[PDB]
Amino acid sequence: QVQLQESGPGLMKPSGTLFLTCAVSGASISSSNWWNWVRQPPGKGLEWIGEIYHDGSVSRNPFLQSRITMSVDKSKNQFSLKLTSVTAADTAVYYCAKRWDSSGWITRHTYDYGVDVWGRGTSVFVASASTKGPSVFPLAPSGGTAALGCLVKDYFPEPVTVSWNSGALTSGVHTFPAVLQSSGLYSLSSVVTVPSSSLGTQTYICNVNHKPSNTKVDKKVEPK
Amino acid sequence: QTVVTQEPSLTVSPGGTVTLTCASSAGAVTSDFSPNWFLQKPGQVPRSLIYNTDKRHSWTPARFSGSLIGGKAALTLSGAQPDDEGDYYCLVHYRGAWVFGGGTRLTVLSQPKAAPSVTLFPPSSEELQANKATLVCLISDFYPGAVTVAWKADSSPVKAGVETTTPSKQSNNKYAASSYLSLTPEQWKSHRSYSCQVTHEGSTVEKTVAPT
Repeated sequence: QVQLQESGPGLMKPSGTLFLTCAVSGASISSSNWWNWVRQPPGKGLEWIGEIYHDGSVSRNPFLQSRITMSVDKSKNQFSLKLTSVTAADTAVYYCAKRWDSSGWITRHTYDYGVDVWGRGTSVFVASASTKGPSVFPLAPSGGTAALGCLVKDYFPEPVTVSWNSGALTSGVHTFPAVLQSSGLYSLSSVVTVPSSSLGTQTYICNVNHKPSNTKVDKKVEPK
Repeated sequence: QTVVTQEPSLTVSPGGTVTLTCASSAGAVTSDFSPNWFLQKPGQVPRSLIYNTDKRHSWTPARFSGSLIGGKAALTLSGAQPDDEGDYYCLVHYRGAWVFGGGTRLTVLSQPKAAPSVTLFPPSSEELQANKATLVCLISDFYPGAVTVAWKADSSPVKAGVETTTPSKQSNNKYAASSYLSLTPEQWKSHRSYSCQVTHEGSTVEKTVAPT
């Protein structure tokens, strides 16, 4: 039962250097194993980074060789990963894993066995933008019912709460989860289903609260 | 590294059989690639299933099996259980490096398929005076939670300025997603129309807005 435990900074500034460590339990670094690193961008798939053997030999991702540096530490039973010139495109959940090394006749690097142990993952966010208040734009208008909403654009960080008519309108409200743009800013949309005959006599107001920027917005959605 | 290709999404009934493929852009997949298969539940750490074509780990159930079928590495599931639902990735070795595939979203249908309702909003007049323009394409009430969104200006496909979320589970066990197209005010006026194409289970829905 080999166990792995990675540790990271969590929050990182752009153009910096990412330094990750992975503690190995139940196994030694000097064993016949390849210590891998794998990351997964938000909403995307897995991406192999590289692996290192205890003798120093490494194998890196061809599109990231110049920015990847891996090392091992035998007195601490750990192996590390160093990524330089980090941008917002490197924001991902990073895992450390291991796989058994195989050989044929003499000691050799044959790749028969595969990955069998995974870590717990560590979140690394590259803050490409600072704290920014949200920009609320109206989404002005299904036969008997109509759809109207508010576009909460370009805010940071994540916590944002949206209500309609000071929380009085709760049926027919659907708040979509926010999208993480490449610029480091978030954006979501909250839409409500209302009777189409009341669009001329009933007013609807979308209440946005963004505590990290201490900004509260009430936006009236007109028929337009 | 090559370009590993998997199915975007596949479905299977509880107790049925399904096969996931794993292709390479360099040609046929021999045993020298040593293909591995991993399963990732939503929010969990990916779990190892098959290593080197057709070898199970101590925790892989007997329902899973791997092989090489017509130049592709294949993972076969017999007797589908709702626990097997997740994202399956294949890892192959080529030119001294490991390459992951795009992944396949496998859904074990606990209920019939649901079609999505799509609403497309044009840019508001307030945003144009802020010298910005954003198209909001909202998707909801679709099952399973696998969808493909594409944008077109006039008759030409659009990929620059597009950002889309992944499906999230609603309260009624359905899924929702949204896509955004950031444009300049001059681009919004230099085209006759913009559309949001939503493809789900082979059925496509396309909404269109126009500046005039």
